[PDB]
Amino acid sequence: DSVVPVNNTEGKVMSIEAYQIPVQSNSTNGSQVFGFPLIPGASSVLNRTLLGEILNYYTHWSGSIKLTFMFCGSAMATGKFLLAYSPPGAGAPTTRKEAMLGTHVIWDVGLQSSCVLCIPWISQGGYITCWYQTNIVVPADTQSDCKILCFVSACNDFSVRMLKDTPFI
Amino acid sequence: RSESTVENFLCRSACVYYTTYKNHDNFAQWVINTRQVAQLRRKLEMFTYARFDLELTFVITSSQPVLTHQIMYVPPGGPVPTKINSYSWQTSTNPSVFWTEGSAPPRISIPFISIGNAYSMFYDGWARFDKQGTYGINTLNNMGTLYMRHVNPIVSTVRIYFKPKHVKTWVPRPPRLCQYQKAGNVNFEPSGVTEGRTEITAM
Amino acid sequence: RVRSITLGNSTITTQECANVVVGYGTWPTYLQPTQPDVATCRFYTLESVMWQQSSPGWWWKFPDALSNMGLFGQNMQYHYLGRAGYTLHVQCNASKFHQGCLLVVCVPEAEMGCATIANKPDQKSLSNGETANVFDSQNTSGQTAVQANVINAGMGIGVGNLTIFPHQWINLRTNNSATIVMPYVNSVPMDNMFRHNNFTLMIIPFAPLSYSTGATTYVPITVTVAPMCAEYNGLRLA
Amino acid sequence: RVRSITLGNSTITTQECANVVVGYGTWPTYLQPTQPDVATCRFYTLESVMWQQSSPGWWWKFPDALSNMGLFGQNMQYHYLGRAGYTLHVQCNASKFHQGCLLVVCVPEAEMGCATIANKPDQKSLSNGETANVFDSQNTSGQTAVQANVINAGMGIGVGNLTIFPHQWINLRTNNSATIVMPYVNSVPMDNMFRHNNFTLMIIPFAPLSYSTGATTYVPITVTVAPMCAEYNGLRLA
Repeated sequence: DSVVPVNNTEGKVMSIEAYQIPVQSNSTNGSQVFGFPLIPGASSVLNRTLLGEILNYYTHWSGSIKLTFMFCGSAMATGKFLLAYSPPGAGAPTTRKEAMLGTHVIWDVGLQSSCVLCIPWISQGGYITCWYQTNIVVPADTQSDCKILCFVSACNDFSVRMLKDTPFI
Repeated sequence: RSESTVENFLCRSACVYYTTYKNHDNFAQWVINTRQVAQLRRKLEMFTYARFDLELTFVITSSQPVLTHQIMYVPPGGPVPTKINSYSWQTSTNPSVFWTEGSAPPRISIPFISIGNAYSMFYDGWARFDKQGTYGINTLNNMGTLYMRHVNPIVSTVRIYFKPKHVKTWVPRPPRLCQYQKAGNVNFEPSGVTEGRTEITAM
Repeated sequence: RVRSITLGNSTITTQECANVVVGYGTWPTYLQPTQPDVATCRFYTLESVMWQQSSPGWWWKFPDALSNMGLFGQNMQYHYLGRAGYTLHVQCNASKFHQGCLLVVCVPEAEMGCATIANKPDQKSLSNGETANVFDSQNTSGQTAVQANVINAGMGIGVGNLTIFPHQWINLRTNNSATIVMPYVNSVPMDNMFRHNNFTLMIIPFAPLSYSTGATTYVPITVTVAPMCAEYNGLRLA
Repeated sequence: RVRSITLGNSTITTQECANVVVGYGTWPTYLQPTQPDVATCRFYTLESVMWQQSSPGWWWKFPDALSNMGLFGQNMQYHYLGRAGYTLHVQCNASKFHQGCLLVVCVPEAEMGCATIANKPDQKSLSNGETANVFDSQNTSGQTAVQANVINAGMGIGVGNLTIFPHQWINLRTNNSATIVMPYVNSVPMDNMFRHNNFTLMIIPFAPLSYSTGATTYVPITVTVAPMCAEYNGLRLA
């Protein structure tokens, strides 16, 4: 597993902040927290991870991948997130309800500090989105927001076929 | 705990209908209904579903040689009188009793007759969803209607005594707090839960 | 300690120590050919509601609450006659610095009264589908409005007696959740799901929400619903 | 629940539920006569560092970090050739009202780049012995300075890929500690401990420290080191 630079927006790419998905405790209910195209060999989010780097040496590859989401708020913070997966070619949910009617998990951070997905298909696309089912409830007024870290690795027997020059020189 | 059983609580006679008619539109009628008497209604409404047979006893008196009266029962879906001489008074599928003054009062038994498996006391739905005025009407609760006439100037008075028998009930409910407003609905005036006191402490 | 429950393509998390209330002691079972459908047995999570110090309570009518919910909602339209049981999971997100207490109750045949005695309540006032209706703290006024004053649960009874129906209490001091299993209850074995609401879910605070200064001003309440043993009339030749 | 560990004349306390990471799955073992020394197998606790909302991270080079540490530090001078493994205990002191997350990683042969491309970094910028060096949030500028911008871990790699090396995460929400067992790793069985740093310990925040109002503004981080199976060249006639 390596840390995925999900928040790789302009101005964040040059900092450690690229890895830190912000969570606004008082955001609009049902809004999207984050999301991305699920492509390990092309997406800027995944193509520089340990998995992403290895696969850039091969012309063709396939297998499943594992995505781990870790919540880094205070011990006494609670609330729910909706982690949804959109199969290849299905586009991406536009609302929380649409995401809810597809394949997903409700992640209650008060019970589980992390949640793990294994995508049945990753090849040389699909989407991951996360929605604010609830706000984040805390016992006290804090100085800043909460962060989510995302990790990626190969999930099962992953295959590659033909070696090529890396595109990163 | 014998007086607490469902059968002892509900299997008791009540006067549910009082009416008069003359022997000179001169006929009486009553749609069988369990929401006409507040005490009967409040006990039955402590349940959501019920099955029972109905015993009906008729106390008939009259005032100004032998008077004969006809009491007709029209099952759900049967022909209905509109007139004292309507053909429906002679339908073979509408049972009737012929009784004369001086004998014991007429009595008949009507079995559970819904096509559902129970009568419902409450219905969170519509007879037809296209008509909002049908909210709360469950057509499966049609128990039939009674019609009363003299056989052939006097005034007759009829008291109908109703008694549920072999009563089975399901899904208990809170007793009503509010007074009843109408027989065709559950409408109420918002009401407090109890009588008040002057302070929360004892003495 | 923590249990992961997966139905179909949806997963939720509950605690292993959570209690389950099975209404009337009866588990849902399967029952003029009839066709079962297991393709709808997944969790449908409703939009959450926010519990404020002044909230009077919320309600949902069930066959209707799921009427827009994907395939379950579609079977209600393709078939004309059917039945189903439900598992209802109700959870609160609150800190140890929050206090309050809810009654979570499912009421069969919850026929509701109208604000105007002479009228009957309209269809939207009775149910807004997946959107919760709200109980009032005052008397309701309108011509087709549901009399929603919470004190009478909208039914003309005292609200403190709703405990006669399958229910669970949520005292934020000790628990933040409830699970209710509701069997199919009716006078007939199958019915038209668009002309009748088998039961209503009501969530009523009995102890107002409050909290320490600096704590979040509201508590989210989430309702997740999982149909069981759904059956519908067959649509084929004999 | 709580375990007391004594080595030599020093004692520390750890939790029984704490996890231990054994780098590369290998435990340290013993290996031209060579003399073992167990007199140095005690815990050496380094001065703690304070974690602020803006801290970029810290690092230590190990053979050097313990060079002034009593007898271990002396054996490095009396012997010219030797080897050792280490157990590293990293702990945080934080309340339940604090949040944040650290990566605690040990990196073999962590050769670091210079702020000036044409030059090589000086010895002090690479290591300040028992005193931690600090990563920068900005680009470093100097002629002999180590390029310490944390984003590249000072090595020219992305920092998110340091997880390839033996490591443990500390998420204050779930744990306040890490234990890493580092075997001796080199191209040769024994070396000169003053001309080579076998590994570097890096502590890098990935989720900034923050806290509720009124809580302590910083979190102390303590690093305790216990050498194992130390061996040095013999100093006697054959």
